[PDB]
Amino acid sequence: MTVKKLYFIPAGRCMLDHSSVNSALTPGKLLNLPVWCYLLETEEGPILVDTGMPESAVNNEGLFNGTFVEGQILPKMTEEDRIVNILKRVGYEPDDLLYIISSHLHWDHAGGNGAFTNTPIIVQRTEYEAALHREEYMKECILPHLNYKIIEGDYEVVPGVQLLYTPGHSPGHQSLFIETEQSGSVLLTIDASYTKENFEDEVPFAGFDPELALSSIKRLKEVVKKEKPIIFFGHDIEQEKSCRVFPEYI
Ligand SMILES: [Zn+2]
Ligand SMILES: [Zn+2]
Repeated sequence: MTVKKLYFIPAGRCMLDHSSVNSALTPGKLLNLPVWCYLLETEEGPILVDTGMPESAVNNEGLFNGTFVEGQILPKMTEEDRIVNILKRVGYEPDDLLYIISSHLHWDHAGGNGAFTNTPIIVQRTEYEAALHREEYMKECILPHLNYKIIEGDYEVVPGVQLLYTPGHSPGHQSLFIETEQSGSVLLTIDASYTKENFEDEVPFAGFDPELALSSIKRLKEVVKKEKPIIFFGHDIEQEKSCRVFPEYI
């Protein structure tokens, strides 16, 4: 009826311009932001939420040189941050997992998806379809022959694990509402808000459709008023300071 453990697992980092967390801002200063994956230990088995950055980012800050985001995005990833290595340390191999949940298919959330060729990968149909053609999607993030479990809208993965459709930051972005044994209700916004102020204060941030992102935030706020969860944001360096991370769980 509840998830036994929820682990916050650091998966490397990334430098972005600060206008990414506040659209109104003028570019110049850099921000070293956390990249996260999460692992859920459940009665039915372990579930991994997101898979970190692509192998091409390892020891390669200059990954995006040449492209349309040169200098605006610098991955900070070492060999330890490869998702397979992360799992090996938590104590699993890819084929051990019950499901992978892709919040969305941006490079910092699905770069490791290719490592999982048997596990069903739960992703929104609108995200998948967008990844097939929009330019912000890397080939590592859409590989054609993985075992996708394509869903549309809200969805219960296993008891205590609910996906909430929250498009806007990307066309098919989804957040998680989790009931854990130790903490009760937890809302993982993922990138439906990078920071606490994108959420509470509705400050605009990096995204595909800000009108949609705002209505997804208002939808999450209705949920919060009802369930009163503890809430964790997608890329928030102030909140990161106090987050209990692996090997602690919540
Ligand atoms: Zn994203
Ligand atoms: Zn992200």
